[PDB]
Amino acid sequence: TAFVSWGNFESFVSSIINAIYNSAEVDEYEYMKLLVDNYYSKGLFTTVKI
Amino acid sequence: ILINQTVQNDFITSLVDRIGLVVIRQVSLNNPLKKFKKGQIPLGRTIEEI
Amino acid sequence: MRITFNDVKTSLGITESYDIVNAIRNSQGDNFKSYVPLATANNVAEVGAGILINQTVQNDFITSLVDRIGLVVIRQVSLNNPLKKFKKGQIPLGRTIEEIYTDITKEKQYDAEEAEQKVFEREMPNVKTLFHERNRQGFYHQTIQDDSLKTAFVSWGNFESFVSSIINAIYNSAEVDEYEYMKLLVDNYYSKGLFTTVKIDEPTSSTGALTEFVKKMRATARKLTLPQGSRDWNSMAVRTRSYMEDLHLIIDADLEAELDVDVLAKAFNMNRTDFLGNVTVIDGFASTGLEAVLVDKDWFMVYDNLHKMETVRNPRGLYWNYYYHVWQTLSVSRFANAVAFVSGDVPAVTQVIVSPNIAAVKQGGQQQFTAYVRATNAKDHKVVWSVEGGSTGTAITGDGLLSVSGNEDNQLTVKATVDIGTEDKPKLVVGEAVVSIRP
Amino acid sequence: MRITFNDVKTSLGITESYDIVNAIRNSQGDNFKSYVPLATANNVAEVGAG
Amino acid sequence: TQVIVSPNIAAVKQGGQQQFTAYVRATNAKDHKVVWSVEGGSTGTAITGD
Repeated sequence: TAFVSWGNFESFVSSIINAIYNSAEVDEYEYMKLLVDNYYSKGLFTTVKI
Repeated sequence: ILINQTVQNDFITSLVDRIGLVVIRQVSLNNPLKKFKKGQIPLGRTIEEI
Repeated sequence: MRITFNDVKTSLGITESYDIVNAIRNSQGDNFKSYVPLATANNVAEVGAGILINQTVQNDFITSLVDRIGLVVIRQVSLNNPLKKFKKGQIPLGRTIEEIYTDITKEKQYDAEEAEQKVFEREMPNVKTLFHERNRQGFYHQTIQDDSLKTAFVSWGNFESFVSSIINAIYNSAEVDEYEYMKLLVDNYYSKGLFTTVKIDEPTSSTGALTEFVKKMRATARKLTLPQGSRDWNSMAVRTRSYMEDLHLIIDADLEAELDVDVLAKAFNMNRTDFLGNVTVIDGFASTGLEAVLVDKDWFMVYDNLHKMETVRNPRGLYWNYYYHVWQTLSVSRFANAVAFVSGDVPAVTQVIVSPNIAAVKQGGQQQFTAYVRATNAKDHKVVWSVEGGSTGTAITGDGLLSVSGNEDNQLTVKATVDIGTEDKPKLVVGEAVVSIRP
Repeated sequence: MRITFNDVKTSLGITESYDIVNAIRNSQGDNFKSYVPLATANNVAEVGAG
Repeated sequence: TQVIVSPNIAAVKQGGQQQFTAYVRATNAKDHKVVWSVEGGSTGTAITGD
């Protein structure tokens, strides 16, 4: 009842579907960055002073 | 306008102004750190490096 | 786990009238003398109307064996509503329906002198809009255990018959409820006073009450089907015209039986005295005075949005759950003719219609309002005009001219009131309109 | 330019000889018994008039 | 003429509830009102006016 065109309806539901994959990619990137942050926090890097 | 309201036509008060154009915003997000992934592990939980 | 009932008598909810078992034995030359020769009449009268609750009965010969059930019959019915020809198509997308009508204007006298300085004056057309939205959403739920039902049967055919009856009950209920909703539409329309009421209970002069209702319906149909039209048959007080082939008359079974006995029988060439519109017979309306309703084909504005059926299975409880979802919008059009034939004591004035039902004026503008009183009698009733919501300086004259003060910002309501009751017992019929202020 | 209405009663000048909702709710064996099983009867009586 | 209760036979639990419908067979058009009662005898079991 919120739409008038079947094309718009399908586009909206497809966007809803793609939101899941977008969130998954964002979370994976954040996890991979957290890996480096944790490695630095535990002090296992070779530190070079600047 | 965050929340819209019904507006009557200026010439005729009985008629209400309609919605002309509807646009759907689409976005696709990836992660730069995708090339650093290895293969799959169907069975098991532990990886040993020697 | 044992569901059992005790101390249940044959006459559970029976209110006897004259105790025929005593009447037969006390009859001396009465109308019951024919039943005296009967011997087992007492046993027949004890259980001749059936037994609501069963109980095990031992046979007369040996008090150890148990009488058995020797016949099982299952009754099934198919029901469908007759008011399906009044339904429109489907609405796949959207919720609201807009209906726009343009009325006629008023004539002005030719005057070149006044024509000097108002060549570019604006005359707003008299248009009206009506909105209809979806209002019915529902579903029917039924569960089938189809494992505990096997202990109540001894054959593999009665089980399937019972299952089929259970399945068909959902569709029967759906049809019945659709019919009830479509009848409730008419009942609510009559309750709100939006019909045009015609009294058919009065005699012609002294004894011409045999065909008075026939004459009234024929005359009403003829005057609704007029080339020039009229504004006395719709709740919007708008000049409109109907057509004979588009007029549908829903009558009562009592009215049909009265007609085809007191008119169509003792009359030659009954094509000149039969009903005019397309006749549909129902059981009877819920209103006290309603007897028949004559409407236009476009009066009904009912649409359907959803009709679906979905099933689920619970394996832990071992049953099937059935859902039947029905979504519909049920509305009527106020721009179509609508006459209700009544026979009771209706009020003198039905309702008052204000022709401009919506207005938008500025702080220095003026508005003109017109009132139509749907009086059921020949008497004339005066109309009192009032305005509410104004701060100060906003007044409306007795003619219906509303003026707005130059310094205010509020939503005004204009009310036209007709008093039909006597002194110390007022009965007010009010028609109101909404006015907005544009700064 | 922009004219709006804040809130308008659903009746708006409708005078009822009797209240159908109340008649349906408070009834025993009358002609309104058939309307009791209906679920959206109140909504239909409120909106279906137009 | 008579009064008919739609569920003639019922089985309920100690914490359950039951709904009953009454149909009155009236030979005239006059309306009638019906009173509900229970003669189970247990304290705490009660039937409302509906």
